[PDB]
Amino acid sequence: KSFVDRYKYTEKLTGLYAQTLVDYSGVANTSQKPLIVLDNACGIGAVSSVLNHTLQDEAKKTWKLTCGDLSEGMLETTKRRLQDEGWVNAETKIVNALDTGLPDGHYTHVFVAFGFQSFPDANAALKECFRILASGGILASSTWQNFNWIPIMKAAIETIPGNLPFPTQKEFIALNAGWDSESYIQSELEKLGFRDVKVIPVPKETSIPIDEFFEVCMMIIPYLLPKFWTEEQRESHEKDVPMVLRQYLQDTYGANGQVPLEAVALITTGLKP
Ligand SMILES: C[S@@+](CC[C@H](N)C(=O)[O-])C[C@H]1O[C@@H](n2cnc3c(N)ncnc32)[C@H](O)[C@@H]1O
Ligand code: NA
Repeated sequence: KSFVDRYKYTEKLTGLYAQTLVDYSGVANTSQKPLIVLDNACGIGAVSSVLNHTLQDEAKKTWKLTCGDLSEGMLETTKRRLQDEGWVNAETKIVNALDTGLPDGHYTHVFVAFGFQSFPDANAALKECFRILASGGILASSTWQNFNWIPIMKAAIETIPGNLPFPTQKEFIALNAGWDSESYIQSELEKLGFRDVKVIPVPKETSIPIDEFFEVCMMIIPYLLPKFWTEEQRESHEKDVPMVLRQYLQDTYGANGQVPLEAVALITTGLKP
């Protein structure tokens, strides 16, 4: 369980990628046909809010926005936002991304902003996206790749004698093989028939307090070091890693007790032929 697998550190960040996801989808580009859009797992409607502010009035006269989610509590909040912000031709309703009950070939755009990693069956949800998309429809999703926490841990390991092996941020990711992977997403989309698939990484800056950053690292090294250090290296150093890291973190970030850190989301786009 990494930092991006913890709701504590990602809940506050998902809103930062809503505008990004809308821009990459291309939805704001003028098109001939009317827009029929599904904000799948819309939550508090982060994407829907952006859509309504980004789209000009002419495209909104003829479009239909559906905000789907399985939580009534979040739909209650989203319908009040729909009202306050003056969304046009927008609706809220219960929609199971696993089993949407929505028509075949009906939507020009399906948005899934940080949903696939929450679904108990992401493959079922992806096939539903494909089914309900019309010809020429666009699937646009955002998912978590990682926090760039390896270089900080690495800087601490570097201070121990023995020039000890340790993965780069990339190598640790390949230990991990799902929607946090560009190659995996491209393959899963292309299998179902999506074309022109693009998976782009997008970084945003966040920070984690020293105390919590340390605790998470300590939950991970029991798995990570045995894979990279030999028995002899572990016997000499492994027990010292905790105090080394805590010392590094205090020396480096003790002034304000916060670890600056980059969060990377993957923006995915694909076209139903
Ligand atoms: C991390 S939030 C993302 C919310 C919003 N899309 C955003 O950009 O922040 C995940 C959302 O997916 C919803 N969800 C989880 N399982 C679902 C399912 N099977 N069908 C529809 N929504 C689901 C949850 O209710 C939650 O609001
Ligand atoms: Na992470």
